[PDB]
Amino acid sequence: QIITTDNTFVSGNCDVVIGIVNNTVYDPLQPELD
Amino acid sequence: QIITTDNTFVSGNCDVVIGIVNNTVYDPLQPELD
Ligand SMILES: *[C@@H]1O[C@H](CO)[C@@H](O)[C@H](O)[C@H]1NC(C)=O
Ligand SMILES: *[C@@H]1O[C@H](CO)[C@@H](O)[C@H](O)[C@H]1NC(C)=O
Repeated sequence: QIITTDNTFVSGNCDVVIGIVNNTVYDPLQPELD
Repeated sequence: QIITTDNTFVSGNCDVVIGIVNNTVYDPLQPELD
């Protein structure tokens, strides 16, 4: 699946996780631009 | 319940999916953006 807010949830800042990596997390609302 | 994008997930087109029937699916964002 494409990585977005739909299939992921946030928890804390990034320095507390060992082995964390970076990648885009698209928000479907942005293209809508309602 | 009324079929909406929140309670339904999607995977693939409805050609090879056996028995699929076409029905309206309403996105809650569109009425709010009207
Ligand atoms: C993710 O990006 C932040 C900010 O650009 C950076 O500080 C961090 O090192 C990056 N993490 C990885 C795993 O590349
Ligand atoms: C449902 O059953 C009928 C009667 O056995 C059959 O003609 C039809 O093809 C079946 N539909 C599916 C999608 O299997």
